[PDB]
Amino acid sequence: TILSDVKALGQQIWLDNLSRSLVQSGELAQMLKQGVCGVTSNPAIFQKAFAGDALYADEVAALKRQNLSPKQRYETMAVADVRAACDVCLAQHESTGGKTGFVSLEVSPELAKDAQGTVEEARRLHAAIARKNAMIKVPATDAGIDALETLVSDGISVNLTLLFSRAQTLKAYAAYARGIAKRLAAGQSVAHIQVVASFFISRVDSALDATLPDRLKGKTAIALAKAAYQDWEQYFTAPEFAALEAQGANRVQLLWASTGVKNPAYPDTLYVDSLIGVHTVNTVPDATLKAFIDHGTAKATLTESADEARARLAEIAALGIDVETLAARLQEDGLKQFEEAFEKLLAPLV
Amino acid sequence: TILSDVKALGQQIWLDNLSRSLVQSGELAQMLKQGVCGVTSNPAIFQKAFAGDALYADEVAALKRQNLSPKQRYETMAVADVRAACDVCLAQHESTGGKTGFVSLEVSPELAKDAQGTVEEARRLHAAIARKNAMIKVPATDAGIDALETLVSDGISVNLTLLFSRAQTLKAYAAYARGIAKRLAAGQSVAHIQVVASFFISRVDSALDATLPDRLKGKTAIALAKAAYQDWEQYFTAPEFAALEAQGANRVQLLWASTGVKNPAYPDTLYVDSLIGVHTVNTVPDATLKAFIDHGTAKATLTESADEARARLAEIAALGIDVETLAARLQEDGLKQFEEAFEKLLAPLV
Ligand code: NA
Repeated sequence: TILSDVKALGQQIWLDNLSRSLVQSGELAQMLKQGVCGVTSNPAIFQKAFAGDALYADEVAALKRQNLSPKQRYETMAVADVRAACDVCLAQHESTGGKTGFVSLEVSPELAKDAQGTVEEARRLHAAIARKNAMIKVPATDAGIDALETLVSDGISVNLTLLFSRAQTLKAYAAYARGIAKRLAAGQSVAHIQVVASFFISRVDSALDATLPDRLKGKTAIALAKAAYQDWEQYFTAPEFAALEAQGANRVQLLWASTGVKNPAYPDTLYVDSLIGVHTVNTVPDATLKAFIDHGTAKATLTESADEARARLAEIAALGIDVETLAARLQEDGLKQFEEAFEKLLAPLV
Repeated sequence: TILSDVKALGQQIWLDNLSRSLVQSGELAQMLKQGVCGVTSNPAIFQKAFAGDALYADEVAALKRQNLSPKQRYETMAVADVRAACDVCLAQHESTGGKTGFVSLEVSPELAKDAQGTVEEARRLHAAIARKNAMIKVPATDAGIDALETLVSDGISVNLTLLFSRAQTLKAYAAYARGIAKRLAAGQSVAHIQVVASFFISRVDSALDATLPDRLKGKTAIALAKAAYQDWEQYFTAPEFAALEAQGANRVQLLWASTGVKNPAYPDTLYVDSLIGVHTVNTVPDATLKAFIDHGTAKATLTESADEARARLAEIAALGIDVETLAARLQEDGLKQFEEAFEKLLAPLV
């Protein structure tokens, strides 16, 4: 029931995992009935699935007999899994006018600084999946925000990932709005275009907690998220976006990612309990989902005590910690980590 | 393009007329391609259509051979017209995710002080029309506001008419919110429930201008509308509504009606030019639509000089003119005019 209580506060909970058995077994479908509202993947999720899930072995053996690149073998397998998960989520998606029930597939991390290559791959994967409720996942580098505007103008739903920066998030909103405005100028639909901005949580605390004083440990990532949500409210309520929304456009939604707790000193539901607010998403790994169902709390926390969050961020700046510099480092490290997972994903498909 | 320019400022323009020939000739469909976004009717509009449009005679003759009351004969014909206009407007409605392309049919004016009778008739007409983009039009008397809550809780979109009063409009918002809260408590959908608040313009100036000083002639109706829009922003951004919006509820939206200019000294586009703002509708008679397309101005005027609207209303009150008393009188006169029109419509259907 708690997932329903969180929907009543305006937040969707998505599952931050995907595998062939999760879908085929009916587990994912049961999750949609319990209140899960979507699925996210990334190269690490697929690396783990392909290595651990017995249902891939027959396809791998068959694909190794064809003149296909390792990447092509991976894509064949992953596109099938995403199409199958989309089909499980389609009734939910259609029941809300296309607002929920999405599955995300990320483009190759090799493309992260290549806008045109990102666009081409995203268009190809979008056409290969051929489902209305698939999102293409793109890292929010500067090239990614370039590609976002193009993809939105092409009518493709996007999950912008590896956001750690309030400034880079806001730049993504502007690129979104440019794409929507283009579509309205060309007489094209916008009501079915959905974008989420995946803003990473635990990695900020993992980076800073050792250096912070006791009173600030475990607070920065949440405070940064609360400030990002304030930025979101300001941007999307202002007159230019209000006019687009009145015509049928949807706002980008913040999506809290990296919400599994890594520090055992903190409650395992800390990063779900603390970030609940209106027109947001939280994507959770399976163990965190279980923990939240078991002993999480559904309260409107994201907009609570926002002044105290801003005070903490000022205190962090005064300690000489520049969260925008930190964000650039975390994004570059996350891209390296996804590229390493993608290479590890491809090696057994040779 | 002007209608398109107004859309870009967040306002839809509807046609304040309906007739069988308007639909069957293809005129309505061609208006939609110009940028018209919906249709409103009322008993006076229907009385004029039935008296003037040659396309009704054959259905009148056939229905006179059936065992039906005059009112049932009228309803059969009006429901057919509304269904046909809803079908013309449906692609537009769907294109925006359900935010545009509405057609309104008003209940009998004899029911205006009878909440339960209004509910029963609105339910019956809603079921007979059987279109997702139909609105049932109900006068905003106290009984109509009672009925509004019930109809909203029944999932029925409502155009609440004959509003001349800021206080009565706020009462309507509160009734809407109670109905939405009922839906959400029952697990029912809210995203499809659309309500507009038809706030009359020209009749206020027609009532007051002869006795106002030169400096206030032709200013009251616009000032009321601007202040009403400020009230709307306050009500729908307050925490109580925000908690319903979080779960998919639409705001009510203001709809400017009686926007044809009746005084020849004023510009014929005065009440369209002056009232353009985000997340509103303006329903215009055909001659005013033509004038607006030809020589209107698309500028965000509704939220311009809001403090001057506040000053003008204070000056009007201090002349001893009570605009709330005026509104009640205008509502009662408007009901009487509609009753006379409806009685005249039914007499030839015996
Ligand atoms: Na205001």
